[PDB]
Amino acid sequence: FYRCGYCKNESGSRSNGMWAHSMTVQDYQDLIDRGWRRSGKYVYKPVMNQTCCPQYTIRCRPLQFQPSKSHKKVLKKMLKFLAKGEVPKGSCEPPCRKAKEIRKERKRLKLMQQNPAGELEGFQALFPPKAKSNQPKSLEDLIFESLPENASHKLEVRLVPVSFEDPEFKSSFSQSFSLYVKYQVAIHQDPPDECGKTEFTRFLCSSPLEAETPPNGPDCGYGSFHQQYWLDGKIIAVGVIDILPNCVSSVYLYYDPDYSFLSLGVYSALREIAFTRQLHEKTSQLSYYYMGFYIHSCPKMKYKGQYRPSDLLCPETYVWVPIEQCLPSLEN
Amino acid sequence: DDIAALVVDNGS
RNA sequence: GGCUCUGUGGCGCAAUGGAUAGCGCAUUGGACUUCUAAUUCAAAGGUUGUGGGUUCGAAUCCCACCAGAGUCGCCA
Ligand SMILES: [Zn+2]
Repeated sequence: FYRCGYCKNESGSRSNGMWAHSMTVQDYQDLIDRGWRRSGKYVYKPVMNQTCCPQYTIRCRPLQFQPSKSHKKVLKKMLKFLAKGEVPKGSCEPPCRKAKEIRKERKRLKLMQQNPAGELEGFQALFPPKAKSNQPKSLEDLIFESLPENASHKLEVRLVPVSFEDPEFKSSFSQSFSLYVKYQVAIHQDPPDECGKTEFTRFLCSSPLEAETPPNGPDCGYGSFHQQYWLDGKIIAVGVIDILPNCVSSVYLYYDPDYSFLSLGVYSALREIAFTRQLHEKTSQLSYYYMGFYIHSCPKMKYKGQYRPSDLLCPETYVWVPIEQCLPSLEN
Repeated sequence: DDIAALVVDNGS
């Protein structure tokens, strides 16, 4: 039985592991959707009612997401950091009024300052096009940045021709190895002496992947790639998803402790969702965003679910009910 | 997410 | 993660004091060699950002965003 760093208790329960050497969209989607829970490079059948830590899975859709103040704050932080640069070093630690006037004359003055003037906007001559308003716009325009009259910068999201013969993959192997071993050591010591050829191969290179055969006349790229970040002379690579043309599922990846205060890991999910929206808007039917795993006894799950509203489903149902109905019973 | 099994585990 | 302080239009924000409100540089008016002491003053603007609230008015109070700076924090 694995460790439960939580409420102290004697917990007995196992999600029996398994794995089949046959990759298909139906097989994997069923093995992740019907009822399942896994932690590792394996598919585990969960039989879990013995614990002190509730668990649940949540899936959302992109139809209801809009930016908030926190999203604006993180976006501004990232933009300003990337643009203006920063090299910090942290350390530990006269006329008078009348009573009747005050009320009535001032209220009427406000009313007759609002009313007597020509001030009105008039215009009457799928729909995510819009530019006519004195209103802030969405995040789509801000996904791509603008640079001043200088040449020192780099922003790009380049596709990966996935085939294990390249120099970049070899360097990325060592970079990810060092990053994740350091992260593991920092968060909680874990014996790193197991790092061998087979161990690292199964840790990073191995993954359930298959090719996509398009039955159309395509002018586009099919997304099974990696996402990179741009920094000083050492490039990062953090992104893992394989997309047959019905699938949206991304697996978590590790970060250096610096990312705790300089990165945008949470915003990475929003960026990838925006990329999927951009690649799907052209001609396709896709409303898929499935990533949920929570051990929730805290006020964090409300922030996590802020991505809601979204449709819910338990494994006895045939009607798509909005999360509002399920909000109280389980969430509260 | 929050889980202690993921951080400490003899598997990959 | 929330909230603290700032809210004219290009710049400066002066007006504010428990019965509290708008201005200095381009500018339509005097003249041609010469001009930011070739003057000098008389000039184009307005729900002091909105959908609304409460002590009488808020400027001073508040929910949400639009503009800006921010300690300590986090499950990435
Ligand atoms: Zn526990």
